[PDB]
Amino acid sequence: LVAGLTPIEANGYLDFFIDRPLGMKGYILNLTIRGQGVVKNQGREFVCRPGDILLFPPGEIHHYGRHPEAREWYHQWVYFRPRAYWHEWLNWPSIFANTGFFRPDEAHQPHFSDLFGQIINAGQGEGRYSELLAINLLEQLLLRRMEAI
Amino acid sequence: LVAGLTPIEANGYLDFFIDRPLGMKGYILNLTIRGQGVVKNQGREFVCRPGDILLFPPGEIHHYGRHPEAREWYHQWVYFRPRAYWHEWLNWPSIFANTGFFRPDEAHQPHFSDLFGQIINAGQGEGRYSELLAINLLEQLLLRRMEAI
Repeated sequence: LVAGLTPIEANGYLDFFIDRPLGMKGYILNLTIRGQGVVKNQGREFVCRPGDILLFPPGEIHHYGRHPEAREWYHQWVYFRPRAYWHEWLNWPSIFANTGFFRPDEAHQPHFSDLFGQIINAGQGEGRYSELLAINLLEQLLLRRMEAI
Repeated sequence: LVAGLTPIEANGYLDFFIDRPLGMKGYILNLTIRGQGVVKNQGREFVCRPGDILLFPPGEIHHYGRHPEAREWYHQWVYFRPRAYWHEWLNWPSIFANTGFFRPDEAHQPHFSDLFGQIINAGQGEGRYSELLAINLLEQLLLRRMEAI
């Protein structure tokens, strides 16, 4: 767990498109908080809105940025190599290829972007056991997803 | 994780002393919430106060009840067989024999009896994956203990 938040601003610093066509060895959950995002894949084009958590399993093409009509795309991301049991709570409904999708119900959403947010901090924390809490919260989050669906 | 809360009331229903002189195969964290408790062991006698979380490792003699001058001793308890890594966050300062001891600082206490409480509910919940959240929260709790000391 190394996690963080990326503030894409139109015409700003990191306003480039991340483009990892052959993926990574680790899972990446992506949660839009501000602006719209545009996850692209083989000619297709989804479009995230805030409150959306997308799953990018090992090997998935990573290609997304700010959707051309959006003024930005702030989003927290968490990169991780999953715990043993975790595997089961990682079969998520795709949109195209095996890029997972979530989008809580009005009531569940705040706590999810809130529980997700808690992960980022933990993981980016100058602390002793803080790497584990991130892992632990990353755990709690997924569990939460189940009890939801 | 099977957990619960036990409301000892003077002269009431369960106002008897639990007496397992040869312990159990599982760990038991004990958190006083109301009244005073009296953990006894080989002629000795500690005395818990609310906010106290005590550890009872496998094999520990379990013998405690309502301290004779207290009107009750409400306390949540959580019985569990620890996860692999967990082992490390379970060396706790004793009082007598290897009965662990905690007692947060004013600020940490509420969230701990609050995070502990969350475990009880989860575990006693009529739910799908709720047994795991209890386990997950039991995890978070211990981690919390570390970042504290």
